[PDB]
Formats: sequence, C-alpha cells, structure tokens
Amino acid sequence: SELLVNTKSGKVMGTRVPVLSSHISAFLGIPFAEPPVGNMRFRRPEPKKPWSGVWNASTYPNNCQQYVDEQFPGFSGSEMWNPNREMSEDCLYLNIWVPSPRPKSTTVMVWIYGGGFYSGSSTLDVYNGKYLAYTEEVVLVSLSYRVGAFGFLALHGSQEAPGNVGLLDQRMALQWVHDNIQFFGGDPKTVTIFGESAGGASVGMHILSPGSRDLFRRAILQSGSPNCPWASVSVAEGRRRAVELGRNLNCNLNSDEELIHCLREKKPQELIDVEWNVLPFDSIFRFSFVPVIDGEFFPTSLESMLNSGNFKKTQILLGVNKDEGSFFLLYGAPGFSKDSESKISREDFMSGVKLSVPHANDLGLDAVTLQYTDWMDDNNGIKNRDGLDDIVGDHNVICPLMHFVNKYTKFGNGTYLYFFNHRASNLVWPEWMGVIHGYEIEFVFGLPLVKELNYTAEEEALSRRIMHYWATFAKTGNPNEPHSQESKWPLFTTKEQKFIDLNTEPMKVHQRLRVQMCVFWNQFLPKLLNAT
Amino acid sequence: SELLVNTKSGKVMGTRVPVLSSHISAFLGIPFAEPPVGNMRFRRPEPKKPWSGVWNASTYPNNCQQYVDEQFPGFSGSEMWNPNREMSEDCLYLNIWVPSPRPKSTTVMVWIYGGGFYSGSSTLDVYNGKYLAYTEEVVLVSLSYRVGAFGFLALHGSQEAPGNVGLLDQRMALQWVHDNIQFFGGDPKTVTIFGESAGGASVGMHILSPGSRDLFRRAILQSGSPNCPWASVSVAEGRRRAVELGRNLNCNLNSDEELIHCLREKKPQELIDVEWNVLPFDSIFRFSFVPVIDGEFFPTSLESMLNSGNFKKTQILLGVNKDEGSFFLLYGAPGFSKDSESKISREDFMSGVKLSVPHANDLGLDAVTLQYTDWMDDNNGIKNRDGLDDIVGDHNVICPLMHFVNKYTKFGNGTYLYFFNHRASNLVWPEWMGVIHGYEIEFVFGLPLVKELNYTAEEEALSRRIMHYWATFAKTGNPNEPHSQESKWPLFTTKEQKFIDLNTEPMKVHQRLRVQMCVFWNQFLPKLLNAT
Ligand SMILES: O=C(Nc1cc(COCc2cn(CCNC3=c4ccccc4=NC4CCCCC34)nn2)ccn1)Nc1cccc2c1[C@H]1CCCCN1C2=O
Ligand SMILES: O=C(Nc1cc(COCc2cn(CCNC3=c4ccccc4=NC4CCCCC34)nn2)ccn1)Nc1cccc2c1[C@H]1CCCCN1C2=O
Ligand SMILES: *[C@@H]1O[C@H](CO)[C@@H](O)[C@H](O)[C@H]1NC(C)=O
Ligand SMILES: *[C@@H]1O[C@H](CO)[C@@H](O)[C@H](O)[C@H]1NC(C)=O
Ligand SMILES: *[C@@H]1O[C@H](CO)[C@@H](O)[C@H](O)[C@H]1NC(C)=O
Ligand SMILES: *[C@@H]1O[C@H](CO)[C@@H](O)[C@H](O)[C@H]1NC(C)=O
Ligand SMILES: [Cl-]
Ligand SMILES: [Cl-]
Ligand SMILES: [Cl-]
Ligand SMILES: [Cl-]
Ligand SMILES: [Cl-]
Repeated sequence: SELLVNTKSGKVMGTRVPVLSSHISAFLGIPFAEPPVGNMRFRRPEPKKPWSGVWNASTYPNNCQQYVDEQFPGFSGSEMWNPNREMSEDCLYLNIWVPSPRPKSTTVMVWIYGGGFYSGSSTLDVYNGKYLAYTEEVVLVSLSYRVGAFGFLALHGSQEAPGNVGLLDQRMALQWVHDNIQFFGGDPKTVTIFGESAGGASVGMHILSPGSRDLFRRAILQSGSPNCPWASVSVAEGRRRAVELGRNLNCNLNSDEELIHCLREKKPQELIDVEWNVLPFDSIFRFSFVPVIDGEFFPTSLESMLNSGNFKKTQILLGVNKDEGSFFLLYGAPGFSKDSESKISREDFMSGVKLSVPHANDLGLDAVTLQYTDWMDDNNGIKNRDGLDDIVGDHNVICPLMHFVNKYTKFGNGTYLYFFNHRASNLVWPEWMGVIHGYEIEFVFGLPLVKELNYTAEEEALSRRIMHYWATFAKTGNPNEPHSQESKWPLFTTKEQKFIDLNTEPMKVHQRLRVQMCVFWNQFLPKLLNAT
Repeated sequence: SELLVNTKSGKVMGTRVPVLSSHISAFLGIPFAEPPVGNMRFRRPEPKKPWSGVWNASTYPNNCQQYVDEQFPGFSGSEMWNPNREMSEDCLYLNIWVPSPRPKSTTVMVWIYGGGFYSGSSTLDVYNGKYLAYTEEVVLVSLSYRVGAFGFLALHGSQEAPGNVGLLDQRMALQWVHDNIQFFGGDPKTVTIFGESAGGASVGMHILSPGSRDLFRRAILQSGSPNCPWASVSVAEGRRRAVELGRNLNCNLNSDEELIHCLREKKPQELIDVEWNVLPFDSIFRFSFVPVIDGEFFPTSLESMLNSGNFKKTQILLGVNKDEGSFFLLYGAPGFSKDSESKISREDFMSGVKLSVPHANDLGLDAVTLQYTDWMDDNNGIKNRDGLDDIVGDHNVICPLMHFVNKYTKFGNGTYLYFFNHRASNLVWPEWMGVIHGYEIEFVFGLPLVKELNYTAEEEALSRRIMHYWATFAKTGNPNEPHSQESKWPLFTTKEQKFIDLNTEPMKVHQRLRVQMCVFWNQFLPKLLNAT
C-alpha cells in the first residue's frame, strides 16, 4: 500500500529495503522517457507513453551504454564506478527512496551522476540513496541520462542529432519529478538538484538554460561546474568530432542524413570502440562527446550568460576536493607508474604539462611550467609530481568552479563554498593520490554509517555533518540550523569570499580559495592564449 | 722625489697625503686626453699631447658636465653623489694612489665610476682610493669619462658624433695605465678594472669589446652588467634620441653635420636641461645617452657575443646588493612620498610597474604584476612597496647580472659571485630602503676604517674582509688566500651556481641567486614580448 503509487504515467509498485536496523521504501527503475532506440538514437527524448497495469519497480534498471574502465580489472577502487547492471540503450529510468511512513510533502533531492559525460550509472553502490533518505527524511531521486555519442553527438542544424540530448534526458527526469513527486510524498516546489563532476557541470548547465530553470528550487555542485574546459565544445568542434566518428566507421560523410543513418546502424559497442579517436589532441581530462553551446539549450556563450546574469537566481552550495587531478595522471601519464610513489622526472613533468593543457601554444606551456616549477629544486620528483597534480586539478576543476562561484554570487541569492580535504581511513588508492576526485561522494551518501564498511567514528560523524548540511540546505537554502550552538558555515560573498573546510577537525573559515593560481588560470593564461 | 715621476706623457708632481696613522703618495688630476672641448665635443678622445715641465698633480681635477641631483638639497645621502669639484668639459683626468715607499711592481686596480652614464665623478669622498691602496698595498687608479650627451650622443655613420666616446675615454685611460703605471710601481700585466652600476656595465663592456681586452688582466663588476636593459641602445634609437635632442634645442635637423654643429654651439647646461626629454617612455631606471650597439666597439649584439664566447676569457668577481631598486622608486614613483614608510596602494603599485617595465605591452605588464602580487593580500601597502622594490632591482640589476654570470662562466676561467646584504649602522636613508644601490662602495673603499665616520667595529672588519677579497682577487684571480684557515669563497660553476653573502655574520654559501624571478625576467618575459 505504502509501496503502491499512482502516477501521471501509470501505477508503480516499489519494495521495502533495510537500512540501518530500520526500513524505507524504494521505487527502482521507473521509466521517464521512451527507450531512445532504433531511429530514436541521438534524438531528443520523448515522454514515456503511459502504461496500463503495475510497473514492477523493485529492481535497478539497466545502465546506459558506455566505455567500461578496465585499467585495473577487479580493483574495487576503479570497479566501484563501472556499470553494475547490464548496459543497454534502453536506460532512461529513475530511482526514488522514500522515508517510511511516507511524508506528506518533504524536501526532494535529485542526484545527477558524473563520469565525464561518457560514463556513469545511477545504480552504483556509492549512490545508494537509502542512507540519506532515511537519516535526513528526504525523498531522494537518482536520474539517468545518455552518455557518450548516444547522449552528445552534435550535428547542429540537424533535428535528428542536434546535440545535448543527454542534458534533455536529465531535464525530462526533472519534469517527471515536477509532475509526480508529490505522489511519493515529495514537495515539487522544494527540489534540489545535486551532482558530482560531470553531474556538477550538469547542475550548473540547468541553472543557465532557460528551459530547465523552473524544474528545481536550488542546486548543489560537487567538483564540477558548467564552464569547465572539458564540459562543452563549440558547434563546429562537435560537428568535426561527429564527422570524424563516421570516418572511423567508414560511413558516408556526404550529408548529416547519411552520416546519422550510418551511425544508427552500428551496434553500441561499435561506437564506443572508436569514441576516443575523435579528440583533437592527446590529452587527459578531455572527453569526446559533451554538451554543445548550441544557441538553444544555451542561448549564448557561457561567459556572456554569467557576465549578464542570464541564469536562475537562487541559493547554491558547491565545492571541491583537495586532489582532483591525481587519478587522471595515474591513468593517463605514463611517468606516474615508473615509481611506487609516482615521483616523476623533469622530462615527464614537461610531457604531462603538454597532455594536461592540450589547447595551449608553446608560450602558454612555458607559462604553466614556470608557474608550477620550483626552480631552486626542479629535479625533485615529489615536487614535480605535486606540481602536475595541482595543474590538472586547478585547470579542470578548482579554478573553473571559482570562476563560476564569483560570477554567480554577483546575482544569486546565497552561496556556500566548501573545500573537502579528508582522506578516508579505508581508502584503497595509494596515499600520494590524496583526496581523490569523487571520494567526498561516499560521505554525502552516508556510507560511513555502515559499521561493516570500516570507517572510523570520526568519519561517521563527518558523514552525518555533511548529510545534514546538504539536506538542511536543500530544505531551507542555508546549510546551517540557526538557533543551534554549532559553528556556522558563512555565506560566500563577493567581498570576503569565505569558505569552510570539510574534514574531521573543528570548522575553519578561510577566504579566496586558491586565488593565486586561479588568477593565473582564469585571467592571465586566457589573455596570453588570446594574444598569440 | 717619491712624488716626482717621469711618464711617457711628461713629468708629474704628486703630493703626500695622510691615511689613517700613516701617509701615502697621491697623483691627482693627471690628464690622459686632449680636452674634448669646442670642435672636439662628441668626438672620440685624442691622446694628451706630451707636456714640457712638471705637471702639478696635487689637487683633484674638474668633474665632467652632468645633471646635478637637487631632489634633497643639502641631504648628505644624495649630495655625496654630486660633483664636489667644478664641472667642465675639460674633465678627462685620472688619479693614482701609490703606497709609500713606492712598490716595485704591485697589483693595479682601476676604478670606473657609475651614475647611469649621465653622471658620476672620480673625486667623490666615497671613491677616495687611499685606504684601499694603503691597506692592501695596491696601486689604485680612478679614471673619468664623459657622461650624458657629451659622452654618448650617437649619430652612427658620422665621425663627428659616432657614439660610445665615453667608453673610448675609459679605454684611453686604460691605455695610459698600460703604458705608464710601471713608473708608479704598478704592474701593467696585473691590472683589474672594477666599477659599480654603469661602471660595472662599463667593465663588462671592455670584457666584450675587442679593442679593450688587452688593456687589463681581470674584472670586478658591482651591481651592474653590460647587458642591463638601461645600459645600451640600438643605433636607430641612439639616432632618434640625438635628433630629438636637436629638436628640443631648435637645431637644424637636415643632416648630421648641421645638427652636430648646432649642438656644439650650445652651452653644456643647455644640453643637460633637455637631456631627459628624449626618452621614449615615462620610466624609471632609464637614461637618455648610453652606449650604442654599433658594430665597432661591439661587433655584434651583446647576446650573440655572450652566446659565442666572443669576449675576454679570464676571472671575474661580481655581485649585487639586496635592495637595488629602492632609491629609484623614491625618486621617480610619487607613491613613495605619500606615506612615511612608503606603503603603496594597489593603484600606485600598478603605475610603478608601468614606469618600471616601460617597454612591455599590456600582456607583459600583467605577467609582471601576477609574478609579484600576493593575491591573498593585494591591498597590503608593505607587500606592494616591497614587490615593486623587487621588480626594479630584479629587472634592472640582479637578473641581467645573473644572465651575464651564467653566459660568461661557460667560457671563462673563474667566476666568484656575491650578494651584499649589510645595512650600514650609520645610514641616513630610511630603513625600508634596505641595502641601497651603491652602498657597498664605502666598504670596498675602506671608509669604515675611519673612526670619525661612526661605523661599528664589526663593519670595519667587514670592510677589511672585502678589501682583502677584492685585492687578493686582483692579485691572483682568486679572492681566497691559499693556505688560510678561513672559510673559502667557492667558485661559481654552471652546475652548482654557488655564491656567498657579504655581511657581518659568518660566511654562508647559497646556490642559484634569485633563480625563480630571474627565470621570469631572463627567459619567460623576453619570450612573451618577442612573441606578442
Ligand atoms: O584515449 C583515451 N582517453 C581516455 C580517457 C579516460 C579518462 O581517464 C580518466 C577517467 C576515468 N574515468 C572513469 C573512472 N571513474 C571514476 C574514478 C575512477 C578512479 C578514481 C576516481 C574516480 N572518480 C570518478 C568520479 C567520477 C566518476 C568517475 C570517476 N573517468 N575519467 C578514460 C578512457 N580513455 N583512452 C584510451 C583510448 C585508447 C586506449 C586507451 C585509452 C585509455 C583508457 C584508460 C587509460 C588507458 N587507456 C588505453 O589504453
Ligand atoms: O625622468 C625620468 N628619470 C629621471 C631620473 C632622475 C634621476 O633618478 C634616478 C637616479 C638618480 N641618480 C643620481 C643619484 N646618485 C646615486 C644615488 C643617490 C641616492 C641613493 C643611492 C645612489 N646610488 C648611486 C649609485 C650610483 C651612483 C649614483 C648613485 N642616479 N639615478 C632624474 C631626472 N629624471 N624618467 C622619466 C622620464 C619621463 C617621464 C617620467 C620619468 C619619471 C621620473 C620622474 C617622475 C615619474 N616619471 C615620469 O613621468
Ligand atoms: C517484481 O520483481 C521482483 C524481482 O524480479 C520479484 O521478486 C517480484 O515478485 C516481482 N513482482 C511481480 C512480478 O509482481
Ligand atoms: C535573498 O533574497 C531575498 C528576497 O529578495 C533578500 O531579502 C535576501 O537579502 C537575499 N539574500 C541573499 C543572501 O542574497
Ligand atoms: C700645485 O697646485 C696647488 C693648487 O693650486 C697649489 O696650492 C700648489 O702650491 C701647487 N704646487 C706647485 C705649483 O708646485
Ligand atoms: C683556468 O685555466 C687553466 C689553464 O687552462 C686551467 O687549468 C684551469 O682549470 C682553469 N680554471 C677555471 C676555473 O676555469
Ligand atoms: Cl543497433
Ligand atoms: Cl599529496
Ligand atoms: Cl561506525
Ligand atoms: Cl567537530
Ligand atoms: Cl660652449
């Protein structure tokens, strides 16, 4: 009865799941779009046709087709991010966790997974929504969206492969939540969208895009922002990559209709096998098929939108991890496995700089090199490793986010900024990698509350603190409970630019998160590359 | 009799002067050139015609015509650098201090004064050679040379005003020493030239110039080097400045002969009154009439000469002071007078950067600003002052010298590098100015040995140490006394790049003198300006 819900698309039947010696309701694999298959591959999503009968929503759905990571077969640290369900183009489903008994109209949080817009699943163990839903009494939704060429092949002008359809998949799940979440006890007027990495970029993209703004109340962005250098391409570059993808499969390249028709007849794994070939350079933290600045989903360039205040004005909470770049270098820079601690020579540093800033001319490479080299000690393998670590994280995550946060805060209605710098006591990655891209997620989702996962008592308390900040922000637009005695997370303002650390120590307030390097990345280096 | 010397130019009569608790011989105002007056203005020097009778060399000669500093009238700190004798175009004389009794063939040191190539005198109290000559038993010579337009007006292709004649004055005094110093007890095979600021650039220029190399044995350069950005100009820029000097004086500009003839009719002070007007930019640490890269004194560009080893190969000793920039900012950046300790707003920082790197485009100015700004704390008046202080000293003095050191050491026969960072206990300048441009000279010349000047006894010991380093280097090409128990001043090498501090504390060896900023000034910013 609790598990039986009549929606505007049909009746659904959920399942009762255990969580921390109690139970809650889960509705898994609810369809929100027509399967984007056959002649609908690369097309805008269509609403799911209402069904008769009872949709069985007790099991996780398929994951979208995607490149599977085989760098470290069997290693939990990488396997925890891979699809744990069968892959299929039939993947546009959402999941809902509902406190029990069902609330009347409580706060809703909607998760958007990351994965560079080429990978990701709503069904990962680390996205299990039951702990956050139970502990904070929120309705927790996780959506899905098409990735890779299936989500972001962009032949602008064509209505058959317009680009950005994976962003429209997300918007369609948000529309479904808007129309139906009230029947699961959720308040459609108090929906917070949150996501990490490409999920965080996505969240920012919905803040910008006029067509998405009314489908949510406020936003949380983790280690990602819409202006990230890897998160979008021009319509020309998207067109170039789509054609290059056809060339890699010996397709007729004479017309969009011919190219698209050829691509629609390849098996999914055939597109995935060639996906990495269309990139313009050898590079790390670059992805083949990503959103396009199309003049439709994004009316103008992201910078002009940010400059003019052309975005949803609300409250945002956002932040970064200390070592965003480490796993990208381990995976993509060969020098990082010549040494057990990944100390690297000066030659490998220079090579890595080229791989990490692939768009820079030779003068920009020197500028990057000079900014991150200790010329008193340039053969120090540790300083070389750490310098290139910072380059990757600053360029791709931290400084784009700081640019976004300063532009947004001029027009928005409240900004809260964090710096997550706790290394989990049970981490399986080597210590030099630090606080890795993605490893705040398990704290946000409450995993340290599970005794058998072997976190410390301090880490359970940190997880509880973070979940409550997140939910209280979702509920009120402010992560703090005023009237409490706890330390207060202060607003980020244009003038004082305050942020807090998130770790196991008592709260610290700082100002101007990595301002020195982000002036280099956000102001000086683009001016240098614009000059030459 | 000891005071009577027969030279190849005629007999000279010197004077016995007291030094400390003893006495020494001095031969003051010996002419080495025909007075460059009348039609000889701007012309290459001519050897002094031998005289009959006895030249009375018992008093200091006139100083050359020059801009007199009146910024702080009566203030000892600035007046100690102004002419203390009458100014005259009849100024090509030299001074010699000779130990008593006369040595048979002792080490010779020849002093070349600085002053931006637009000022300077051989007769300043701080250049009194008697202490060094007495204490170290060397024959000490100080020369003079024409400064300003008189010495460096350059209309290339003209034989009436060819440029570089002030350097040819220096060379002709060196030739006089070569021909005659044996008659004063000096060894002409063991002559060291040394000078500070423009005198140090000059010393460097005789190392480069083939017509000078055989007139000295080894070289000492203090706070100056031949490649400094203020120390030379192209022939085109020298010609532009000379023409602009005529324009300022309503001269006929139709030809070199007419321009020169007009210029030769003006009183010296009329040239000096308009000297600063020919500079191409508003600037500090830039001077109007300086050596020209002419293809004769300098056969090719300084950089190509340095790169190919086209220079005298011998031993050099050289170094810099801690705060080369400070008095240039006091004099020329009005922000340094708004506040007692010269705290500097951000606006005045940015203006000073423009004044200090006047040749840079906007991208280069931003590069400089970024490199010297603490963006966590950009309104700190102390940090802004110190940052602009370091900009001026690094750009104009320290990093040019480091570039010269590294090029020279690839081909030379022994390099010794120092960093002078003692602030005299009796300094009359405010504390923020630190170790000022020129204030190591008084230690080199042994003024702390004079009790009436209220130096500390530890500063006397430091002066004695430096005089002994300098003279021992002049005598042997190594500042260290062999078979000694003191710590050794190490050779500077391409690989280890060692230098010492000069101060009252025990000797410390360091490596890579200001390498971080000098990579910026010597490698990156030039590449940036060349490319953009
Ligand atoms: O040319 C290319 N480029 C290319 C670039 C990548 C991007 O590598 C970084 C990356 C990886 N992932 C998914 C992992 N998931 C996550 C984590 C995983 C570990 C730790 C933290 C994590 N945090 C996460 C947070 C967010 C979620 C996702 C997270 N995302 N980004 C991948 C593949 N190919 N590949 C190519 C082409 C031809 C041959 C080869 C290769 C490459 C294939 C791989 C190297 C060896 N290769 C070949 O032999
Ligand atoms: O007008 C100029 N420059 C300019 C520079 C001066 C002289 O200032 C530096 C100087 C002075 N001295 C003789 C002192 N003797 C010494 C010391 C004296 C004190 C402490 C240590 C000492 N150590 C010594 C070691 C060596 C020997 C000599 C030493 N030498 N250098 C005069 C006039 N004009 N640039 C320019 C051009 C166009 C527009 C603008 C500007 C600027 C400047 C005007 C405001 C903003 N500006 C513009 O709008
Ligand atoms: C729904 O699916 C689950 C898992 O396959 C199954 O246990 C349950 O009985 C199903 N309910 C139906 C088919 O009514
Ligand atoms: C948010 O908006 C309300 C309504 O205009 C305003 O009163 C409040 O000051 C704003 N707060 C912030 C932090 O911008
Ligand atoms: C040398 O010149 C000085 C200064 O005019 C003078 O006092 C001295 O008597 C002269 N000595 C001679 C002419 O022998
Ligand atoms: C100086 O030259 C001599 C002669 O070739 C050589 O033996 C000596 O090693 C050189 N010293 C330096 C420091 O270059
Ligand atoms: Cl198919
Ligand atoms: Cl680290
Ligand atoms: Cl626990
Ligand atoms: Cl705490
Ligand atoms: Cl005259």
